[PDB]
Amino acid sequence: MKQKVHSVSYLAKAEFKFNNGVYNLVALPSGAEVVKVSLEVVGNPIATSTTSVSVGFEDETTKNYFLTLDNLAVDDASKKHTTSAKDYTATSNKVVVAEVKNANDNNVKGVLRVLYFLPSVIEVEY
Amino acid sequence: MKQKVHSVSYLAKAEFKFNNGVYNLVALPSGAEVVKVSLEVVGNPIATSTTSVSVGFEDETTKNYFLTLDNLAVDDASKKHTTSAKDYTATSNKVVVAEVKNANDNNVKGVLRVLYFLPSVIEVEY
Amino acid sequence: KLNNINFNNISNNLNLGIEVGREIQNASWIKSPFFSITGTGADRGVRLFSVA
Amino acid sequence: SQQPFRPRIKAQLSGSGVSGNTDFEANYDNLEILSQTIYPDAFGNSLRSKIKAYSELERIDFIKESVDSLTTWMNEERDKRIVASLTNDFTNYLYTQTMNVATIRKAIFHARNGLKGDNSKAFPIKPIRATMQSVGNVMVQNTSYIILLDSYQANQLKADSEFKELRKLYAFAGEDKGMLYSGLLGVIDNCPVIDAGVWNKFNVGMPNSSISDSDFMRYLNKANVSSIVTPRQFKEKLNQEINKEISIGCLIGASAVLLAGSKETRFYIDETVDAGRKSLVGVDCLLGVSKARYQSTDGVVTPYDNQDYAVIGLVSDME
Amino acid sequence: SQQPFRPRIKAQLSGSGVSGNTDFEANYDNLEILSQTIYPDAFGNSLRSKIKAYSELERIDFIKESVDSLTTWMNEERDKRIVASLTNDFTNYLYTQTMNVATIRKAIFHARNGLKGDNSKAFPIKPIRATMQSVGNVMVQNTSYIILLDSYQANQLKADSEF
Amino acid sequence: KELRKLYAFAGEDKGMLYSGLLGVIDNCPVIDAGVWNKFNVGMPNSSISDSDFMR
Repeated sequence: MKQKVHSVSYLAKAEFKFNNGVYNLVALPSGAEVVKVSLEVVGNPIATSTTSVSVGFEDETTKNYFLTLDNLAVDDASKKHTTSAKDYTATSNKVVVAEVKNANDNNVKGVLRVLYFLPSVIEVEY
Repeated sequence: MKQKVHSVSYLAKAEFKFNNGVYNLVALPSGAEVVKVSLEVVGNPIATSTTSVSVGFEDETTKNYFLTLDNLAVDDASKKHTTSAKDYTATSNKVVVAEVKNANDNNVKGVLRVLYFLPSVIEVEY
Repeated sequence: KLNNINFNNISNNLNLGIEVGREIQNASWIKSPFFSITGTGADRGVRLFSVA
Repeated sequence: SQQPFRPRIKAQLSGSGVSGNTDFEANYDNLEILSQTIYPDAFGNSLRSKIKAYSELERIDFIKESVDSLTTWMNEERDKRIVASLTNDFTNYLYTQTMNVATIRKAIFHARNGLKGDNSKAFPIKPIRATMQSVGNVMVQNTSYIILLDSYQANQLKADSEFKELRKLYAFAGEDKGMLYSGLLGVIDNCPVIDAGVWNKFNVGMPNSSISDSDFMRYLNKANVSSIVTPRQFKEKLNQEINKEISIGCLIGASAVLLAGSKETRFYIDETVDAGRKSLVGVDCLLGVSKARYQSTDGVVTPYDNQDYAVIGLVSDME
Repeated sequence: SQQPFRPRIKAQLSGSGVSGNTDFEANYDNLEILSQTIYPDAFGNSLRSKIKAYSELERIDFIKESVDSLTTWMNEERDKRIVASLTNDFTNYLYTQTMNVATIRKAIFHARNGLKGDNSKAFPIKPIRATMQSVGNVMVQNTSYIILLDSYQANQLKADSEF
Repeated sequence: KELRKLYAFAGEDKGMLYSGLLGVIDNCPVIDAGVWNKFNVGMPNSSISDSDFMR
């Protein structure tokens, strides 16, 4: 049983304080295997605070490839943490960003954790 | 506070062309801890499609231990990616396969990613 | 079909050149208990007659 | 330059020949040549130590102990490969419910003449030794094979009435002085009979149908073999003729197993793990193991075609 | 300085290892050390005498006789410690209706091959002696254990036809 | 068997059971000649076809 697998993995954490704009959070090399993207809301979002964040890439027009969080105060529990359902293979050097708009809150913050494997492979025989 | 942990981790990635039959995708050693099994369908499955995919083991009759995936043309968002809800310790050498049937689609592909840890353990002190 | 499991044992490795055994060994070893019976003297069980 | 090795044997002629005046071309004979190819295999094991302070605390000399342990593991892997290749898909074998000297004799002369369990005509098996001795005034040749029994089979042979008869005879004669005393089996018909042990997770022995398919199969090269009949599958095959596990031994003649390459092992000592605190000790080996089983080079059917060259199986109920 | 003692054995390696190009770290083996701790125990006995007048009356040298009988007692009690610890909680044993050489041979075979009475697996018990001996030209390793039977089992063995 | 026992008491036909041979019976050596097969010579048996023998 031969195969070729990636043996090197990096976790990249970045935080952003939920103002308005985009934030260059994570740097992916060409060939990186994004196996997990997660966003955690640290803070107490105000009731009726209609701020909206979306995690994706900077080179795409709509920066919501990975995640989209709206209505941060309705089901706060399910809204504290959200994991992206997509896995990604970076064909070029990518920059994972977050675009957050309608920001009408204070002390609310986001932590993005991106676990990705490196382009290198090794041959494993079992 | 001593413990024994797994320090070595691999990601296996394999493509299959969504024809009919089964594909020998991922080679698991014995004692390997499978922490993530994810399937991404790259392509545009046409409407009125019966293509059904199932990721599991070859040694079992029904090949749907990890993932099942039907109706590829219903809400292209929750069928594009699907991660397994199951972890697994490999009692022996295993072959993660995918079985596809009722394939009535063209240029549809599947990328399977299996993140698993090796059976090695080291002692850690915290 | 890009990174699948190839079950190709080392016989399918195009870096190896086969080496053939230096000698063909013979699959024949048996001797029979008849070379010792045979002889020319009249006492032999299988007597050879010299006939020019 | 441990490349895949190809040894070749020359079959012997079995043709009718040509009679009084008929021409040679009316019946040519075939010079059938057969070959096997032995591909190498790479396998090894490692031991990672603890921090230096912890090894001198627990008073474990990790290099010494790891080298010893890995040497032992390596020797056992080598012998387990030899025995697994030696014991899959017997082409020639005898099954008896309990090992006895009658079956050992049956096997020895099946090998001396060339026969199969169905009283067929295979090919004479070359012995480990073959000498010219003199019965009275007639020069015969007597052969010496090697019989490797399982320990259940050696225990069955010890409780065999004719084996006790033969030990009594040897005692009155006085040759195998010290076998019945030392619990050994001794020589039966010029052939040393050896208890070769029981196959367990720690060391090598003759297998039995109690071993798992994967556990047995991980010791076959799979490039050096054509088919694979594990002891459990062999038991299922013998079952088609009740629920008794079988036990396997072997009559072997000269060159029943072929080792190509270098059976020497290599040690990799890395005293540079964790900046020099911890340590890694690995042991590796590249070796081709194959049961001697030659294939027809061109195309011809032959007694030697897909047949174990010097191995008769000896199957008994392990009890 | 007879403190509680702790001896240790090095277990034998098992585990698949790596094959082909797989690197060692994909299957590390475990160098497993097992230990035991033996704690000492104090035990003893005593004999008291009658009045000096009665000892000389019955011409009993009390110190001498008491010492030799207490010595015999101490011997028997140390041996009974040994036997009780040896016979407590058999993890691996064979039962038979009558002691015969078949069962003794089965026990030697089981000890040398690491088998249990149900043919389950164990480790090969190390012998009192092990030797390399030539049979024909094959070097075999023969092992000598020690079988300790009681009087009744020794009788049952002497009444054995194979014996 | 009992004749080999007698020979061992007398110590005459030494080796003809440790070597698998048959030795001498009444001054005449007994000999395993082999089995007749398509490869070499042995004593024949009824299994041989008439034609193969008559050749």
